[PDB]
Amino acid sequence: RRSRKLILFIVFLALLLDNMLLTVVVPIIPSYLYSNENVQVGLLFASKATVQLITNPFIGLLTNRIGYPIPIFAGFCIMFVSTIMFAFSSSYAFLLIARSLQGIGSSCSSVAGMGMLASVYTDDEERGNVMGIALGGLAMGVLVGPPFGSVLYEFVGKTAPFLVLAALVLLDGAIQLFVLQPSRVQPESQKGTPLTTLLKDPYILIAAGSICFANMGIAMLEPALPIWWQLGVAFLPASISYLIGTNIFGILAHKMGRWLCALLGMIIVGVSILCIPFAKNIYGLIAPNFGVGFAIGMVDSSMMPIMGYLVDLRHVSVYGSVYAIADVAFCMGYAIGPSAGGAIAKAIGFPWLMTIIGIIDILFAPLCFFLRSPPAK
Ligand SMILES: COc1cc2c(cc1OC)[C@@H]1CC(=O)[C@@H](CC(C)C)CN1CC2
Repeated sequence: RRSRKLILFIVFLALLLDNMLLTVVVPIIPSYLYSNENVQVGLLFASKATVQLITNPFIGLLTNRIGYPIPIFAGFCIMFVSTIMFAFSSSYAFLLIARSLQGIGSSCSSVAGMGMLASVYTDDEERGNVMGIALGGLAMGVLVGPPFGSVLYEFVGKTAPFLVLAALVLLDGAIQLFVLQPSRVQPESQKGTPLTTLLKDPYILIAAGSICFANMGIAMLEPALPIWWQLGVAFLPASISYLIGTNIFGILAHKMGRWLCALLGMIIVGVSILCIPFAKNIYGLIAPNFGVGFAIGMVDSSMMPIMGYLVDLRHVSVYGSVYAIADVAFCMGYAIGPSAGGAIAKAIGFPWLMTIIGIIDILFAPLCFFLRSPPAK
């Protein structure tokens, strides 16, 4: 009733449905907008990520205090509510409210799920493979969001995508209730490491910063696009590379040494974003997006297991707070990317900002090298 494969499949389907509900509202954004960079789409991107950043550490403490399954089930009882709220959203305020709920549900699911994955798969290699599979599920969600949403919303109606996603969610929630059975509390054995200590560390800082700055590029590029069939096939070149990269490096990273794969993933992000401006909409902006996605997938699949590795090598073997920190770093892009990046743009323009990002990415790339051999304690 607790085989590792089942929990891995849980986290897979969790991140898949979460990101599908995330990106399925894209064909529904203009239908609430019209009724450079955008401000309203910026707020739609912001609110959820900001609430996720607000709620990640508190979830990382809740899991250590009552267990993982109850957080995961709270996530899957929230997402089912946010989906219905979406399905019954007319104005802008209700849209933002539903997005923030969805954000709390996401934060919950992602943090507690990565924590359970690191807690079950105790060994390394297998944990690398497992994190790769989970991020591949996330990628599959990002891929299957836009086209599914577009086709349904354009075929039968605008409520149907949200309601079908609600049904899929409910099925996922039932599966999870069968596999995990959170009907009883279960606190972890050891007292978790104080978050202040985990944050004072250099190495977790370096890994989290690498994730954050490898995500910031594609986080600032998207909410400022020529859009808002160019809407459904908008985010295909990014996700079709994210998946192919993560579900290949998750299994072939430890053999090379993550430190090398992380450095290469940051370099590739940099060289892709730097070349973004040399493009047009249909012909140009595709291939650089593919490079960006492949590289950020490499970086994510290389840096997600390291977090648990660092904690096992230098702290008490608990996985909640550290993966909450990793998720905070990953999602900080979409909170300070649209608004602050939008202001930087409207001051200087996007053909300049992307270069700046590329510079900071190429500078932060060799800083991963200090993830070669962290001295234990
Ligand atoms: C509708 O809201 C949003 C829309 C989308 C996203 C973010 C938003 O909100 C958080 C994700 C975030 C990711 O994970 C990116 C993965 C890349 C690297 C392949 C891709 N974009 C796609 C669009």
